[PDB]
Amino acid sequence: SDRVRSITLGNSTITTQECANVVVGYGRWPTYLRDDEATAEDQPTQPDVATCRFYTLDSIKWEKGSVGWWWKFPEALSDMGLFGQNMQYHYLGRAGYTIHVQCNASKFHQGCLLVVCVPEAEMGGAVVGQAFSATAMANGDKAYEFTSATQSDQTKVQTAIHNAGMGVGVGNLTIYPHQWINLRTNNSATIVMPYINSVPMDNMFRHYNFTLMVIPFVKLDYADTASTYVPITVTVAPMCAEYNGLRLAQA
Amino acid sequence: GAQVSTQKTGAHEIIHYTNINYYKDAASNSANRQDFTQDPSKFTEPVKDVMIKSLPALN
Amino acid sequence: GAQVSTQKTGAHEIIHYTNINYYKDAASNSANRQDFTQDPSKFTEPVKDVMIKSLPALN
Amino acid sequence: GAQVSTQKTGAHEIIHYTNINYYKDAASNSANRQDFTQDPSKFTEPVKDVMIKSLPALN
Amino acid sequence: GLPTMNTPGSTQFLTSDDFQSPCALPQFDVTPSMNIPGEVKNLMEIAEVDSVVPVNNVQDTTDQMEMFRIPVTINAPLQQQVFGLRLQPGLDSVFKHTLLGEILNYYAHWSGSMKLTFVFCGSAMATGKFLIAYSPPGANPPKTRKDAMLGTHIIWDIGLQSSCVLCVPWISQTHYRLVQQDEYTSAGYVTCWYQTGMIVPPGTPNSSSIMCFASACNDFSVRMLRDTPFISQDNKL
Amino acid sequence: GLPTMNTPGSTQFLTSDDFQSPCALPQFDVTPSMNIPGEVKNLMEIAEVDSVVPVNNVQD
Amino acid sequence: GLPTMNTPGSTQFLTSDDFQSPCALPQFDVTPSMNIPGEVKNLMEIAEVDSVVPVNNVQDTTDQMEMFRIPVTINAPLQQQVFGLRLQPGLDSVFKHTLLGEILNYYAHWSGSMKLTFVFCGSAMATGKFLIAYSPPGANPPKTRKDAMLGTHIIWDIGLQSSCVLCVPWISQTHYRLVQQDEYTSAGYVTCWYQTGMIVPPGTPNSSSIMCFASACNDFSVRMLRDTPFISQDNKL
Amino acid sequence: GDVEEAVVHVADTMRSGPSNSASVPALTAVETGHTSQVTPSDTMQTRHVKNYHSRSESTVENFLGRSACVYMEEYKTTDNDVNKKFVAWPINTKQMVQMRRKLEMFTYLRFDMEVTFVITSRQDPGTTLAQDMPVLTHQIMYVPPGGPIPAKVDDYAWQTSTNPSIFWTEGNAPARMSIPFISIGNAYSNFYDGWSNFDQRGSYGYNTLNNLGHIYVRHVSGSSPHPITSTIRVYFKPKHTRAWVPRPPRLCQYKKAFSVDFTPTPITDTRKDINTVT
Amino acid sequence: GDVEEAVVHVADTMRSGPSNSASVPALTAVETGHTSQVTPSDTMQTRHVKNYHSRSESTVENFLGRSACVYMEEYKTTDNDVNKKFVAWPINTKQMVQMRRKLEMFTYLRFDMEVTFVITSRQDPGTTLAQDMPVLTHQIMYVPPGGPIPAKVDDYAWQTSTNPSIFWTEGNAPARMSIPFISIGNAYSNFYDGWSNFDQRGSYGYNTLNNLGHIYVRHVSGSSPHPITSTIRVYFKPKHTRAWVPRPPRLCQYKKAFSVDFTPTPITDTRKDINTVT
Amino acid sequence: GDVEEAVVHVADTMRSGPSNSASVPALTAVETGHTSQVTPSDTMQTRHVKNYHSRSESTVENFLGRSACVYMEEYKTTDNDVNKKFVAWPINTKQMVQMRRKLEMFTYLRFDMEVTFVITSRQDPGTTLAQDMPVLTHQIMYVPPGGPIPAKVDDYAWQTSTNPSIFWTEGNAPARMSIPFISIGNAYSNFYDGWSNFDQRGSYGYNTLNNLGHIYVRHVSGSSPHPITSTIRVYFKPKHTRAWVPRPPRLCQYKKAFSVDFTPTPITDTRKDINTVT
Ligand SMILES: CN1CCN(Cc2ccc(NCc3ccc(F)cc3)cc2)CC1
Ligand SMILES: CN1CCN(Cc2ccc(NCc3ccc(F)cc3)cc2)CC1
Ligand SMILES: CN1CCN(Cc2ccc(NCc3ccc(F)cc3)cc2)CC1
Ligand SMILES: CCCCCCCCCCCCCC(=O)O
Ligand SMILES: CCCCCCCCCCCCCC(=O)O
Ligand SMILES: CCCCCCCCCCCCCC(=O)O
Repeated sequence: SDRVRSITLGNSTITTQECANVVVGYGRWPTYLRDDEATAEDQPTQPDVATCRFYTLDSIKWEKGSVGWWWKFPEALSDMGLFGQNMQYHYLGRAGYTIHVQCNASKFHQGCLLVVCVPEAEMGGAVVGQAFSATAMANGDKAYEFTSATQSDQTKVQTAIHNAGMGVGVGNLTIYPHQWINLRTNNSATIVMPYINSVPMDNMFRHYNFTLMVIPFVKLDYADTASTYVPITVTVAPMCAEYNGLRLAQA
Repeated sequence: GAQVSTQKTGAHEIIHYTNINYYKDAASNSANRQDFTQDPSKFTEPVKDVMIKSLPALN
Repeated sequence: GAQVSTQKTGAHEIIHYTNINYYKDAASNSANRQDFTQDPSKFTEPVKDVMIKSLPALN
Repeated sequence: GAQVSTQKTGAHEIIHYTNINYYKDAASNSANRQDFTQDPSKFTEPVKDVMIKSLPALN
Repeated sequence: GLPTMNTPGSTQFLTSDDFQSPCALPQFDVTPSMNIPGEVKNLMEIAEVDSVVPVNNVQDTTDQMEMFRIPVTINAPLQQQVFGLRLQPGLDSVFKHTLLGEILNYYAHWSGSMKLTFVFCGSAMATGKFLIAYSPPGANPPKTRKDAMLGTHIIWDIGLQSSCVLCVPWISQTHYRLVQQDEYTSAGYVTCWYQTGMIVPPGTPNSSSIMCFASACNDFSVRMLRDTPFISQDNKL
Repeated sequence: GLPTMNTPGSTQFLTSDDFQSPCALPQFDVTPSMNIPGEVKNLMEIAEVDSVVPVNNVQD
Repeated sequence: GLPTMNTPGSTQFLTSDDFQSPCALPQFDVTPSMNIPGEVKNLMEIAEVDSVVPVNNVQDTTDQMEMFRIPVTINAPLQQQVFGLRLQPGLDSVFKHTLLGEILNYYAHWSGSMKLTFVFCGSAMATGKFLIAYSPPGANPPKTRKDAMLGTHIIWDIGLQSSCVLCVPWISQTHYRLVQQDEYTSAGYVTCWYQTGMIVPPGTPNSSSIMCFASACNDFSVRMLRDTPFISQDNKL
Repeated sequence: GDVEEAVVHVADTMRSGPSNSASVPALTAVETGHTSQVTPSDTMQTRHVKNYHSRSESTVENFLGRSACVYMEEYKTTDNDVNKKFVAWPINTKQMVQMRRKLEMFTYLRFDMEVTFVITSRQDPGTTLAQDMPVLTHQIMYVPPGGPIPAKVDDYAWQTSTNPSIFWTEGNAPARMSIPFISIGNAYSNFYDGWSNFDQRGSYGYNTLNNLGHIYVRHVSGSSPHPITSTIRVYFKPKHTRAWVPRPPRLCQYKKAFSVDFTPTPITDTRKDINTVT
Repeated sequence: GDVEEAVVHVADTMRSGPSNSASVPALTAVETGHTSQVTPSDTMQTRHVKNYHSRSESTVENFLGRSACVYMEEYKTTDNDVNKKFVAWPINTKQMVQMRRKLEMFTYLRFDMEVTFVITSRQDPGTTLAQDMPVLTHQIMYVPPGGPIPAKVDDYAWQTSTNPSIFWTEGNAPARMSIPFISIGNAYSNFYDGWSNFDQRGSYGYNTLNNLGHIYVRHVSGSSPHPITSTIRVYFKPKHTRAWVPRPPRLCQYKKAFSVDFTPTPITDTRKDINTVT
Repeated sequence: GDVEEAVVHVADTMRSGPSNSASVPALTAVETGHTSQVTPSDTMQTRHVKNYHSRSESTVENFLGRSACVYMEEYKTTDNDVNKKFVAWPINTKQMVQMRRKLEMFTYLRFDMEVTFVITSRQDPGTTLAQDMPVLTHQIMYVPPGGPIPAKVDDYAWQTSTNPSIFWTEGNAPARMSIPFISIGNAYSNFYDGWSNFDQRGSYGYNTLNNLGHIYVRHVSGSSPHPITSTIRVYFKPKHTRAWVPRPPRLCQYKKAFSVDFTPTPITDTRKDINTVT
């Protein structure tokens, strides 16, 4: 059977018994930087099993009225294990990611989720012509919630779900690497995202490489059961991570 | 140092043109709009395991 | 990639000209008004059975 | 009497151009900005005795 | 010097010309190229990717996300219509803003076949059958399942495989069709009807939803680059 | 550049000239050709076909 | 004559063009060439030569020559800072007017490593050790020797060899950096700290001075020729 | 291969002498729809003649290979009426009678097109004419079907990013370009005996198949203190042409630009009697 | 070697007959993120068709290979306000909506640039318009980042010794040139989800990466007795282009030239009901 | 032989590992006047890097291969003052500051010259401006040292028989030509630390070696009823260049066109203290 997959990174393993295939970015597997593309001169560090491992972020609740959530990386993992320490102590970084989302329910539940990774997911503020701080869009590993109605508070991003906070049709997100979690036949989605950027390396505290979004296209529904909510959990594992430019640790 | 290549035409109807470069910078050349290679697999089949159309998608 | 061909002249009086294409689209070429093939049979003899001029048209 | 030479381009991306001189004076030619030879020794190592980087500068 | 004579069109500025021009930064050294993942060499590659179609435009959608879900129910009057739409990928409101309609709106002519994929997002214990039919152009669209069945159609059975594909063939009198479609270049209709009905066991929701995905086949193509009408401005930004 | 001198007739528009001009729709794909019956390549072919002559022009 | 059509850009005067033109003095005989010593074929050769850096810009220098000397003393509080400066070769006042900054100010982009050479100009009997460190870009510059040591650094021992070289490596996210540097293209900081302190025997001066020399490595380069902003005029000379 | 090397004459008379036989070339039967192929040598004695005449000038390529005006129009640089300061012409070849008749001799055509634009300007009369204005500039814009259409001279649509356009300055040669075969079908159709709807209702005639687009022209930024009027002429020149199914030339005068409507006309002129030859 | 010699078609339908087997090409699972590769031959009987259509016009090179206006601006030959007699434009492609949307369909781009300048002049209205002025001349100056910037029309900075410039006279063809790939990075970025400072503070968005320079324009020495106004239009034409990571086209109208701010918009238009097809 | 066929990159980093030995590349002695040749690989561990950067744009040929203005001047078509109707400029490169500083970075230079002339005209203000004047024409005259010099616009010297000259009409492209290396010595000298007389008296500095000649400009025959003012700009563009003995760039502002006189200037700007880095 091809419906069972096992993934092993470092000292952690992920086993799924009802999973779809695995999506690999744009057909490109993560790899280390080549000699003829590098620009920095000093030797890069390559913590391997220490940084490359699965790290489970906090879990969320899925209710009948949920609208969606998003996470920004690597700011989500900025304070997770030795990966956060390496980010803090280094000026440059580079790594691919493997994203796994878990969501299980009985055969009597119905619903559908869209899992997509959006590189360079620039977002606009609620009030056009008014800036927002670096807290309405990333504050660690906590999830940020979309809104059904138009956002009105000026200190946060426009959370209109149908526009996805990017001024584009929410239904056209299929272009990016993505997967669906249909409760009929699937419980989890796996995406392998290589390093995508315009430069060989970049600072992981100043730049958000990509954004992860989970949007329920078909709202959850059930009847006559003792389960009131369906938890969702997200797991991420850096791959082929390397750093450069050691310095004092960013506060 | 003159390049001779075919020019666009129809299915069943000297279809040659000559080009010469006058400047020392490649940025001054004309558009190279004669390339027609494409591959949609990167966006249509991003899966890891190859799936055959005839066989069931799952199991 | 230069084409040399004869140009129109009289019966008993270097009658050559050179042409080169500069554009990548065949629609940009000059008119090909040097073709003189014609066949009036399609409109003058549309009958099925061939009729000989010398013999009677019918019977 | 036409000179064919390569034109500037990038690392991994017909890169040829033709030049002809029309005037009888060499001063009328275009700039010869395609020379890239350099030697900083005249200003960086004007010493008489050669000094090895690894060994001590003096004694 | 060499005798010459200027022909008509000299000193004109054509926005779609191909001529060499002098370089303003001679002997400039460009940054070395790097193979970023996900290179696109043709807009058709984008055009072949699926996208969700907002079929439920009922003029009373207080929630925008409701546009993407096609309602379904138990105890459905026998042989009922699920949905009906006109096949104008570049003009009809349904396909106007899709990932495919956006691409076609930059062109004037199009040709080739299309793919419509339907996915059932109900309970695992639910079951049913549906008839999806494509009706070529005609003087009247179908009004019953008996009329619909006469054209190209496929019987969809809901089971472990949650998705079925309806391939719309390219049936036309001309090699190409106008994006701004009219009566002359009409393309037909697409409709879905109940085949057996939806049956659910006790302790399950009484309603379900379906979603549709639209994309182009490998024989699709476009032509005549025009400017899209969806975007406009009144003053300089 | 190359020395040149314009001759009389430059910048004139002659309705029966044969010159190349840029294409406004580069790399356009034309519809495939089809051999429709009854192709005419010379007006003389039309000229050789019979036609009824109105000889009885009696003004009445 | 030969049919022709003029393209856009004809009759324009571009200051960076390369075209042939007639000679106003035909068949002129030029003076024979002579190989004068010291031919320069590239501005980089000039750029690679050392020059004194005016590090002591204390806003209270009544004597201009004092700008070139870095003070040092005996009985220095342990782990003290000797000097600190920002690494902006083309923008910072320290490197602005140096033999290297002048060259960079004629360009817009630069890349490569840099060399900083320090020479001790104290007494022959004096001795000491110094720590010189380069801190890549960050949210905060170092404030103590413990913070400084974490980055690239070299321990300098004063002896018969009176000069030591700190090679600043090229660590950047982009292949090039702007001469008009900003927050995005910041380059870091350079600082010097006491390692052991300066000790002198009886009958010697209680103070000494140090000098710094700046130059470019063999992998340095520049790009985009621009006009320098250091020189201007108000009326014709 | 720096070079690549790339005389039809009308028939010749042949000598004929006296004849007496059962063959009767002169007698035929038009009922078959067949045009007789008899020659003067078959009905009288003739000498041998070598004819060097050629039918080169009668080819369709040369017959249709002439530029002809198809549309004129005037627009002012400044005026109170917004619609009067620019032109908007739906493309069609039925506007000018000469070219319309020349094209309508064939049922189907397939050719490339060469378009030339002639623009002239004149200063409008008034009580005060003294002014100084630099050379004017004009923009020609082509909008394929379905594209946005400008509503005023200074509309945003004039920032063409995909629509081809030409900018031309007075005093230079007329603008020129080429257009390929841009028909959805396999050939242009001068006539269409059919309807638009499938139930035989709606538009009738060749108006149903005209979906070529529009052409817009304006002054780029010229706005004189006093009005100035400009006129543009469009010339079409078929190239690489092919024709099918010839049809008789029209006899009645044209009366509509998008219909075949006409008034009955006499077949030809009259004379005193059938024998009058003077 | 005086000469050096230097046809892709869409797929063809293949004949298909009746089938009855366990294979089910029509059935798939979109949950995998994989787009079905089914063809009409797999779900119905089809004839053999040879298709000659080509996707030549859909290539990115042709799609982006059109000149589009990016900036307009007016400056007077003579006026009391010094700042009104010349233009100073920071280079950016976000000013015009059509080209902005066309470019924003991709995340990263790498191309050469071809810049064309269109300049027109008109004489301002007034109570006295009679004057005689020879042909005007214009200077276009480009200042890379960090270079000196002129503060007036007759400033010393207009004596460019290293900064490229063009001198153009009215009545001739528009000015034109080429510009290479001048990005510090390996490719232009239309979007940048990041900040300027390392502590996640300061400027946000693509405004942080815009360091292309400025463009200045003036009348060389023209100073008429009466005011004359001139307008300049800048056109960009990418060449030798490459794109990565396509993204969905924008839906909401633009509102800022240096931000993604927008207002929520409906997904699409509505109709009477789900069954309405008329 | 109809054709005749006619990539230097900066150094590459090499991998370096830990080291512990008596060699001390970091330690040197600047007293020798020798600049250290150390590389980052000699003081820290480094990876292998292939660098494709090139120093093409830093060559002297490209650095000095840009046209720069060197002289401006105004002359009127008609005026009461005879000396005001024509220009007389002694050739020298010390007039404009930018080009002067660019040239003064080297002691000796040897190059060909390319001269371009930009001429513009404007009609002077007055109480009556209405007039009609055909296109103007200008004459540029070069007088090598010792030749006759005109004293008025209509002098006999304007009949050049050996002195080269150019006649130019407004509305066409700017005039252009080439000039060879015309120095009596083996190379131009930007500086001359010496005197004119043998007893160390007389002129001092580079003014002694300036014997290039003069340039004269006039209106050929234009004489308008009302004054018209014209301006000429001269641009120099070295070609096929060679330089020797580089010298530090100037720091103080220029004050004289034929002398090195200056005012003392601070070495550079100041800051709060030696430790300030913010
Ligand atoms: C129904 N009629 C059939 C004949 N057809 C003739 C015709 C063919 C081509 C054109 N092209 C006009 C044109 C469009 C754009 C452009 F840039 C230049 C020219 C017009 C008429 C008319 C319709
Ligand atoms: C952050 N945006 C990324 C996209 N980039 C597009 C762009 C690329 C090149 C130019 N060049 C302008 C130009 C500069 C000098 C010159 F001589 C001619 C043209 C502009 C925009 C914009 C920034
Ligand atoms: C003493 N200075 C040394 C440097 N030298 C620079 C220089 C070189 C050549 C010229 N040529 C001017 C010229 C003369 C005649 C002509 F037709 C065109 C240009 C000027 C300066 C100046 C003296
Ligand atoms: C600056 C180049 C000017 C070229 C002028 C036209 C070509 C003249 C030579 C004939 C073509 C042969 C070129 C070649 O040898 O490749
Ligand atoms: C864009 C083409 C420009 C052609 C310029 C004139 C021809 C120069 C080359 C001499 C002719 C040889 C052409 C050939 O090799 O077929
Ligand atoms: C005054 C020179 C005019 C040259 C005109 C263009 C070149 C024509 C000849 C073709 C190129 C061959 C030149 C050669 O034999 O080297």
